[PDB]
Amino acid sequence: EEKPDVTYSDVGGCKDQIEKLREVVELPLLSPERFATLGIDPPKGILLYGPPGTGKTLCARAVANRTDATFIRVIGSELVQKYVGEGARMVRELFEMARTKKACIIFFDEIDAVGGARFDDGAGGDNEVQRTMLELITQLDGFDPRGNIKVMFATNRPNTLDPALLRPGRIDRKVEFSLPDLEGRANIFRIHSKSMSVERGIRWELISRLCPNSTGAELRSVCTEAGMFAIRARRKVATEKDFLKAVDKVISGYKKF
Amino acid sequence: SISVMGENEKPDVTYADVGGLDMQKQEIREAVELPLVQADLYEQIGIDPPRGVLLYGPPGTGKTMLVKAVANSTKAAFIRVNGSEFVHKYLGEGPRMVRDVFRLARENAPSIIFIDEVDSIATKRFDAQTGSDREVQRILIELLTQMDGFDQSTNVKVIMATNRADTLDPALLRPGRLDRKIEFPSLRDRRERRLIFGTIASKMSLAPEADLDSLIIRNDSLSGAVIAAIMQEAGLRAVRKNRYVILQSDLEEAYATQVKTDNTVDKFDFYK
Amino acid sequence: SARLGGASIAVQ
Amino acid sequence: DPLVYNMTSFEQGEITFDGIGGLTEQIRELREVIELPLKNPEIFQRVGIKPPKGVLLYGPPGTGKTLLAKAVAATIGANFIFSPASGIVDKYIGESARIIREMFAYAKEHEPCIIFMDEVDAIGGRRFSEGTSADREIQRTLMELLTQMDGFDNLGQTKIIMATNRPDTLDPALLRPGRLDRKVEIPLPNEAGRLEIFKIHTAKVKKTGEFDFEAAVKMSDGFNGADIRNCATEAGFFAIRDDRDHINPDDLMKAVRKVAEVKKLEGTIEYQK
Amino acid sequence: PMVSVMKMDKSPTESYSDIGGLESQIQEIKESVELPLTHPELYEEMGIKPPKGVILYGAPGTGKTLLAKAVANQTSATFLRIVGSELIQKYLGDGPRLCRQIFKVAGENAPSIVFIDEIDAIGTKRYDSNSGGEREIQRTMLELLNQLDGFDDRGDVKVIMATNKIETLDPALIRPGRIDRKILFENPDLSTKKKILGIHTSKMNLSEDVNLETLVTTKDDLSGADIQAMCTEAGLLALRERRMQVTAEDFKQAKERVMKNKVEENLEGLY
Amino acid sequence: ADPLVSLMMVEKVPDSTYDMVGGLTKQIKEIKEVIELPVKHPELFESLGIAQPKGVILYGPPGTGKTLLARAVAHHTDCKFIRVSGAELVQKYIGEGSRMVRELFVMAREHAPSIIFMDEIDSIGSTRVEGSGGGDSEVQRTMLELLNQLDGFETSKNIKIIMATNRLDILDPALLRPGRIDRKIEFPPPSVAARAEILRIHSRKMNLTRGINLRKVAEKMNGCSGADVKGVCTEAGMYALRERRIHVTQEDFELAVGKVMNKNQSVAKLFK
Amino acid sequence: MSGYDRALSIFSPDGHIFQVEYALEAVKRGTCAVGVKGKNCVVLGCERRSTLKLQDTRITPSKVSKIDSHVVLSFSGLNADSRILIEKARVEAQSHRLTLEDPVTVEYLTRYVAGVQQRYTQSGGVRPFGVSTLIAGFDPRDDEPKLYQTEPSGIYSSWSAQTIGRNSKTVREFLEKNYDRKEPPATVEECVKLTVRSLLEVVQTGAKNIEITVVKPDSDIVALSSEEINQYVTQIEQEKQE
Amino acid sequence: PTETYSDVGGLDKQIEELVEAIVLPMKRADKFKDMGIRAPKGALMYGPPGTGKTLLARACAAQTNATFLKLAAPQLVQMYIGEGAKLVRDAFALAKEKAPTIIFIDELDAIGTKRFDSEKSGDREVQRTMLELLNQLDGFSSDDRVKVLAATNRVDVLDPALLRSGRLDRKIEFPLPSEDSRAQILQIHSRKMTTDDDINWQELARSTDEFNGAQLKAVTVEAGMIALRNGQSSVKHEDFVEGISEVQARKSKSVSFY
Ligand SMILES: Nc1ncnc2c1ncn2[C@@H]1O[C@H](COP(=O)(O)OP(=O)(O)OP(=O)(O)O)[C@@H](O)[C@H]1O
Ligand SMILES: Nc1ncnc2c1ncn2[C@@H]1O[C@H](COP(=O)(O)OP(=O)(O)OP(=O)(O)O)[C@@H](O)[C@H]1O
Ligand SMILES: Nc1ncnc2c1ncn2[C@@H]1O[C@H](COP(=O)(O)OP(=O)(O)OP(=O)(O)O)[C@@H](O)[C@H]1O
Ligand SMILES: Nc1ncnc2c1ncn2[C@@H]1O[C@H](COP(=O)(O)OP(=O)(O)O)[C@@H](O)[C@H]1O
Ligand SMILES: Nc1ncnc2c1ncn2[C@@H]1O[C@H](COP(=O)(O)OP(=O)(O)O)[C@@H](O)[C@H]1O
Ligand SMILES: Nc1ncnc2c1ncn2[C@@H]1O[C@H](COP(=O)(O)OP(=O)(O)O)[C@@H](O)[C@H]1O
Repeated sequence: EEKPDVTYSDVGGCKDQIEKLREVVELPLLSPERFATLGIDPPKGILLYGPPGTGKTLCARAVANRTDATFIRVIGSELVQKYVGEGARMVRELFEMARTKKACIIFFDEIDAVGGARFDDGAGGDNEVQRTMLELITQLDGFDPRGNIKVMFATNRPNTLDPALLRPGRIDRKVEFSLPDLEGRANIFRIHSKSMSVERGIRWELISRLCPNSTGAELRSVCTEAGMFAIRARRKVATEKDFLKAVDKVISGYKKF
Repeated sequence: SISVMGENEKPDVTYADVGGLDMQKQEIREAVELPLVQADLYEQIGIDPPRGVLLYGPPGTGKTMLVKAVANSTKAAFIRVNGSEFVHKYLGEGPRMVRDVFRLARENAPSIIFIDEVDSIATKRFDAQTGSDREVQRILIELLTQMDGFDQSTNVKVIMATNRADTLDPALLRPGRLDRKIEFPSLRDRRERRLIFGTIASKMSLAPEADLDSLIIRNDSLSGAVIAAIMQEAGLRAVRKNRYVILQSDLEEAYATQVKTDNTVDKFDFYK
Repeated sequence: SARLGGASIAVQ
Repeated sequence: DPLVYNMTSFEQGEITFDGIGGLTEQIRELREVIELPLKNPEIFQRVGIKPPKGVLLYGPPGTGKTLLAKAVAATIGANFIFSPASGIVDKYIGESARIIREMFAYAKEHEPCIIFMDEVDAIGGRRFSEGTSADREIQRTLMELLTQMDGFDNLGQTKIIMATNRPDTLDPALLRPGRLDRKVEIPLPNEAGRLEIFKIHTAKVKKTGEFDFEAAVKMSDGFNGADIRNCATEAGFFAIRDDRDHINPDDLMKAVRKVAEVKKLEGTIEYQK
Repeated sequence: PMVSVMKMDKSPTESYSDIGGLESQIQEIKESVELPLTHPELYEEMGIKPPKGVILYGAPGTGKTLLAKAVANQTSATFLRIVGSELIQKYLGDGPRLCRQIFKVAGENAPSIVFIDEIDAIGTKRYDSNSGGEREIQRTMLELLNQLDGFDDRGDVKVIMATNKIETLDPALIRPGRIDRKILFENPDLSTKKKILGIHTSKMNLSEDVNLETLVTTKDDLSGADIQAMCTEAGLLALRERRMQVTAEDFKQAKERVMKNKVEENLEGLY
Repeated sequence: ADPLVSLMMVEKVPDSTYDMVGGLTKQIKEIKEVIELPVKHPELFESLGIAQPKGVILYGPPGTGKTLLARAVAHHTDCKFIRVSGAELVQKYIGEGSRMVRELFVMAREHAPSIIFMDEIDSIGSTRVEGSGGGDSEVQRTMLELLNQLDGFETSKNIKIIMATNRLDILDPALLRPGRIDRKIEFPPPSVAARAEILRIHSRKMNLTRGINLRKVAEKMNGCSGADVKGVCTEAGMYALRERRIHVTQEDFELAVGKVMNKNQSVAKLFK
Repeated sequence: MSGYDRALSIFSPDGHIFQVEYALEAVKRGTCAVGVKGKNCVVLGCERRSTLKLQDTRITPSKVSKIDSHVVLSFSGLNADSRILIEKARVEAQSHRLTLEDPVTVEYLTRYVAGVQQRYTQSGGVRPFGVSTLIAGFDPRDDEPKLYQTEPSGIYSSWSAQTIGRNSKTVREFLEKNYDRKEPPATVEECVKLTVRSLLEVVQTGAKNIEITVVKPDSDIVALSSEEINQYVTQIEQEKQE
Repeated sequence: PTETYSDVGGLDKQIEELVEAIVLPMKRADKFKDMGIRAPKGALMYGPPGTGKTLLARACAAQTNATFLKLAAPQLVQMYIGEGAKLVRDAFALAKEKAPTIIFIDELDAIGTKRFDSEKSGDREVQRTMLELLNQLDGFSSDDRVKVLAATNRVDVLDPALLRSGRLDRKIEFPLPSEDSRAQILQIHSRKMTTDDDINWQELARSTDEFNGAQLKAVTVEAGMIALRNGQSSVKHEDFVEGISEVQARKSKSVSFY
């Protein structure tokens, strides 16, 4: 909760949103005086979204370690939609935990089936799903403008979520995330396949040339399949061509649907 | 459990309260009740009995009624059923509703059942690309086997009724399941209308000082249900003038009342 | 409970 | 279901025929047919009639048919139900149609009682050979109605009336007489037929001036049968806006002229025979 | 307790040299499974997790099952044969709880894994779920989708499955965090087909020697499995004999026959 | 101990045999080729060590001679036989369908050897699905596997199914294959010589007739079915029964044949 | 669609142009073929898909197709489109011979018929040539052997051997194994037993199906006799004895 | 808050016209209720999002005060619902004790289902409950200064129940603004933050194109931030230029030939 331990050096990628997520995490927290002369406390609370596993999670995690920030692990549909009694009762206890706590952040995920669609008045319906949703909306604007706490949400799909609760003043922003260019594809072999038995002096862009539009976390599997062939040789250590044989298996060997 | 009807009610009509279609008033007889009554005479020759039939035609023409007098004259067990209730909210309620009716027939046999309309649940293709419209086909398949699968019954068979006779599968329309089909056309032939007017008219009050051939030959392209309306409306051409028994000009005042709407629908701007 | 799932419906 | 146990709201309440104009003969064509079985049924047995079963209306909308659909309630004192031909469908097949059996029986358990049914063009199709995966559902929903009024199940001492703004597209098998034994068209009337309808509103509210109709109604060759209740109130709507709470024939003119062109910009769409 | 009869312990028959002669994938499970547990330190020599899971592509009547029949002895360890139809219940929560327990025995059966088939009952990327019922079916997915990956420390397990068509059905559940890879079967090559069938009839007469090498051809895209049918259709044709006697023409009469039912296209444009 | 209830379908044969199934003698010859092997020299292919064939499909147009074989074959069984009629879609409590089928074999496993039967799984047959359709497709998904990879070492061991349908070209290709099936055999309409037999055989019990050559009727009548001809064999009696001469004639066959299709009947030959 | 640039014009977001890769995705459904150049000879080969012994054997419209004494053409896939390229090539031959007073090269020929297709896919109201072809033969008074392969996108690329159409990838790997830029086959019969042998994987020993020519210096063109072929079809199979 | 009537622009034309349709519901029963003539019992109306209809709605309650509780159909969508449909019917006799307070429903009815058939899912309980709460209700010309109502996205899609169009049909499409309007709106959203006055919105007023009212609130809230994105206490006013296009971001990536 108090340390994710994941850095900017952990992240290659597009990287650019983080200096924009370096906006509201600091000046409310450190220095509104830069903007006190014009519209003090001008930011109020933001959101994230992107396709699955584009570092949308890892991004905010990349900064909770910074600022001595202290976030949560009771997240999304996992631990509050399934074993359930008086979800807001935890939230009252949550803010009761958080009412005076400092250098801490809310954040959670999975919110498609949580508060994204309102059931369209079907599928059997659920009320506790909403009350604990609204119970936040009660606790939301308690002291956040004059206070110091922040708020961050996440989605695989923002417009798939609920736009009903988007009454501004309650909400500020939703920032996007997509796949990176080759350079974001470049500095990730510098960490992913780093931690492996591999030869040195190896150019790691030709693979980047030859893996177009694609997210990051699969490269972990490309690494997982990369280190598979000195094996297959009963040899020891990774070449670069081993990637090329692997990239053949996994992109055009995957695009078939 | 599905139902059955005896003498709580009946349709309260007769062969004599109907007329015309006389060749159909005997083909139906030999299939249904004569086998039920007079059995040995053809079991002298022991051929398998003909069985339940179909009967189609344009809307009306007694496609639904002819049952009603023979129903009154059944001397066997009988129903009051149509087609578009076999469906149910759940899935297996439908087929489960219908397996037992033959058991109900067989539990009460010899007897026969009926449908007023079927074309909803009988089509050519047994369409495939929807979770719904197969579950109707299952209602089709099940009778299609319960009709003439293994060891069906002594009974005669599910009597159809439609407004149309092409939409539906040949697998149902073939011997052993629908050994007779019947047409009910009107055509306005003069051999019969000169009765059935009189049939409908003789039952009802009528002035014996009045024309009747003022319209028969005068009109030649007619149906069977509408005609009740004119000699229904003929009475209503009277009481509006608080008349207590009809007059001759009522029919002439009625002739174009029900029929004469020949053609005015966008004549010039039809095709040209 | 005293039941389980089963249903059917149109699509459009 | 309980939904059948909800529709019935004003089964009796009398809003009589004096509050209507233009239709002194249609009602002569209709007071004839309905009430007589339900007043003096032995006449049709005095004379030998298979009595009627079924009527409808047609003509463009906003015209006064629904008033007639209820104005008969005043004459009878007997029962009535209101219901559309739209709020029937749902997901679960048959549930839409089962209701139809639920209700005609519900008529039989308390009568004299009859039925109304709006906007039947939704249930007013020609049974197609080809179809979608689902549009045939309403067709199988329909024919229950096609059955029950004249089906093997005999019927008596109840009545149905329906209405559209689109007589075409209908399955002729419905239009078989016996399923309904007389038709009628309610048109936009003539000026005088449009003139009783004009004054009934003045007949209630505080009139002040003389007639001043025949030239006002010279503009009345455009209206429908129902935009005038708007017009009637619209005069006092701003006769008063000058805080002049005693109306005049001075101010309606600004209204009745006004309505015509705001009505024009999306009017005269179709007429349906 | 509930799954003791579901708990397989059978010792089936099938093996290599009972295989028909695939080679190009016989290894890659031993990659997936064997080299992991045979010598998992090499994972550490590479510094990795040796992989998890596998799905089979659409190869209906190709051998999409038989490797499960293969491994059953070469496996040299415990195993399960589960299948998706069993999962579903006359009651509501009694199903998904099953998945939570059956891994414990799998925990108890440490060097034990499973084959699954028929998962097309489950893998479905359309969850409007108008009812209350199939919401459970979604609930039948979640806990398992959870129980799979919610389990870490797969030092020993290999939770794998297979089907006949995926490209329009299964979710976007795929993630190396959950499922790694996916390996394909499909129709064979000629020399692939050549390995198949004398080995079958190796346990059979061949009264006479009938140069099967010219019997078949790559142009006729046979199934992989109309050929044991071929091998027995002819003895059927000797079942249309008193002679228990082998003949080439019998095979000739068979492929002419069975392909009379099989499809054929128009060479209209001579394309 | 004793088995589940819904398997009452294990039951005795109806009245039928291989005299009343004429014409298609080579077909029926095949359908015991799958039967005589494991029984009459089971060790033919077993001690030759060849392979063990298993169940089959037989299709064709409606009313061609499928079902009577499927029942009459049981008459000459020396084994055990069962029945279905589409009841496998008892789909409320969805899993019960899967329960229903897994029980269906283990019982037969208890009672094996036992050939078994299906009819019109055209209902169950397809898999192409995008947004709706499930709730039965499980039950095809399971039986397909119920024969393979869990019991497959002995699943189709000694149980020897068959299957009878129409429209083989709409359901899955998964099912027809050599896996789970052997011979997509086929019932066409008859030949001129076939139809004589099939007309001669429902003609048995009629009367002490005379003055007949009952084949030229077949020359009056093209390929229609070897199933409907009982139809024209039927009303020939009725037409004479209609006039009480229990004795019969060729004249009526000339009539009744024309009764059926001349009424069951477009010059736009733009083609050559 | 006079003009209209229907979808031939519409590039892809990937970059490709749909109807072209579609074309030679269709070409592989047709009869294979093959070419080889050895030391002094050049060789070609095709097949006849199996008929019912009715496909008229005498005057079949074949795959080899002359241009002059010293050039031929073989192709693959579509056929109605093949017949015009064969025409508006040899047209230019009789023309080139005339207005330059000397015959064609081959590096003049493949440029044309590989450039023509580009106009039938960079114009309006035109479908491409759903076909792929190759050229073969010598230049005048020169021992050098040449064959050029060309395909509907409009590119021509020389070779030493190559195959087009159906199951080529089942074949060409056999040829890269045996054939080598090291060292040709010696002479005619060497190329052929090497040539034919490579087919056999898709052949079901239909010697009738396959038809062959050669090409030699001084334009000694010829097609060969089924007996001369079949007596290679067998002795090569006599070598199978292991 | 108790913001003014306007807060929106210079739209005196609608509002000074509109509530004339609400004076009689508000008051004037002396001869109105002595004339007994028609009374729109909740001026339900329309206009897709982008407008200040909520503001025109709520600011009209600046004169007819109304407690801040206004709950919508997404409160009426739960499991085995009807207690929510109980709530709505009790909602007015509740408020009918003593209040000109009037809540504001909001309806995107088929924003969850399709409309391939015009015969539509006019939602279950709203279509039912809206009747009784509308049929059996008067305002007494005092302590009922307005009449509770709602609004929707598009007036083409509804199954008009009894009196759904009988009397309650007072309705206007809010005409989207023009350049004389617009520049004075965005002025409002900078009343709390001042900047370099070198370029007025009147300078911008010709540069606008296809801008509805709500999203214009997404202009200075960012462009006020895009200045202090570079920490200038003196707010610049060209950050609007490169921020207005952030409505959709333009995918501006290295214009090659342009
Ligand atoms: N030939 C006739 N003899 C006596 N009455 C007739 C005749 N033709 C029509 N009718 C009258 O017209 C009505 C015809 O009803 P009918 O049985 O034709 O319903 P239907 O329209 O055929 O039913 P469906 O629409 O299901 O086919 C009867 O009520 C009967 O009074
Ligand atoms: N190369 C081969 N080696 C071994 N068996 C083969 C080979 N080719 C075909 N077969 C045959 O193919 C059949 C297996 O088909 P396949 O495994 O694809 O279906 P299945 O997996 O049993 O189907 P399901 O698992 O869905 O029930 C077996 O009967 C087997 O004899
Ligand atoms: N060769 C024959 N000999 C005697 N009767 C025959 C013969 N062929 C067909 N029939 C007749 O045809 C009927 C059987 O029809 P068949 O079984 O072909 O259709 P079905 O299978 O019932 O329909 P479905 O295919 O939809 O199940 C029996 O009544 C039988 O008398
Ligand atoms: N630029 C990057 N640097 C490091 N890891 C990355 C990068 N881009 C993607 N990833 C990978 O993407 C994954 C993000 O997972 P996560 O965001 O939690 O999934 P989801 O987006 O579905 O919640 C991580 O496993 C991480 O390794
Ligand atoms: N003839 C009429 N007399 C009085 N009011 C009428 C008349 N015609 C229409 N109206 C007005 O139309 C409204 C409803 O009429 P209705 O019967 O529903 O016609 P429609 O069905 O065409 O809408 C009422 O407000 C009523 O005042
Ligand atoms: N003409 C306008 N002038 C000022 N603000 C406006 C205008 N139109 C919309 N807005 C802004 O939009 C919001 C009000 O929109 P609202 O009426 O609630 O529309 P919706 O009901 O569709 O959300 C407020 O934040 C307001 O500042």
